[PDB]
This record gives sequence, C-alpha cells and structure tokens, in this order.
Amino acid sequence: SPTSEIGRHLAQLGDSYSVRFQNE
Amino acid sequence: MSMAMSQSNRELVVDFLSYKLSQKGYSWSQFSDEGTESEAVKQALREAGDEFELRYRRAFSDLTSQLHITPGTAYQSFEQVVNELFRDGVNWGRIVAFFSFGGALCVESVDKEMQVLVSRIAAWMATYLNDHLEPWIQENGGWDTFVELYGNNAA
Repeated sequence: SPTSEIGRHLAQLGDSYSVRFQNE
Repeated sequence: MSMAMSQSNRELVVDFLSYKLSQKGYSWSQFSDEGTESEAVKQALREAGDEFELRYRRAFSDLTSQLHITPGTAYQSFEQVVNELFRDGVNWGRIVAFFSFGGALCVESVDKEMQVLVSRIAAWMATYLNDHLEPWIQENGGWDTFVELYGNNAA
C-alpha cells in the first residue's frame, strides 16, 4: 500500500537526517 | 503550556508552507489567510527542510508521487503516512521529514489545481503537531533544542 510504505521511507529518511545533520 | 505552544506551532507550520510555496512562485495568502526567538525556529526549520529536500530529493520525490492525491482522499492519505512515519517514535529528523512532506503536498496540490487542500494541509499538520508531537517536543527541550542541535548559521 502506498501510504504505509511512503511513511516508512519518510521515517528512514528522517532517521538518516537526524544522524547526518546533528551538530552537538 | 499546551496552547501557549499551540498558536506557536500553527505559526511554524504556516511559515514553513509559505516558504515552500514561495520557492515555486506561489503564495500562501492566495489560498487562505525558552530562549531562541521564534524567527530562529522558523529559519532553522526552513533550513532543515531545504537540506532534507536537497539530500534526499530523489527518494523524497519518488515517495511523494506514489500517493495519488485528491481533495476527497488527501486527509486520509496524510494521516496514514504520518501514522507510519511516527510509528516507532519521534526524533527531530522525523519532524523535519514531517514538515517537508506537508510542504511537498501543498506545492503539489497547487500544481495540480487542488488548491483547496493548501490551507487544510496546514490545519492537519498543526493539529497533529499540537496533539501528538508537542508532548515529545516539550519533553525533549522544546524548539530551543531543535535549533541548538540542527541550527546552522549560514542561510
């Protein structure tokens, strides 16, 4: 289903973001 | 502090969406209406959204296309995506992703002449932020912490 999968990749990206661009 | 914070969260959402709309040549006005100053929260969120959309553009563009939006199905699609986004918990990166997703929906709605959605997407984002994220935000230092951890002094 599109929405559940779209939400999971968004979560994946957000988690990558949270590690990448942490500055402290 | 709930709705001391609830008016503020609304202003963050409107400001982010207005900024993403303005990047394409659209305008928010056409479709309706702690130590770090709110202008810095707004800017850090604008910044983070830009870096998120840049670095994950393809993955993010592909994902925004897979949900076929209509004014009569958009609300359910938005809430389902966000439920899955935060299923395993909340961190600042998923909140950035949450804002970028909403902004992408606003812009696509205008592109496809579904502009009635623009102001509703803002309402849904603010309601979900106020009802389901603000507890985590409060527990985790408020928006001060977001700026301190993800702020960048190059705009």
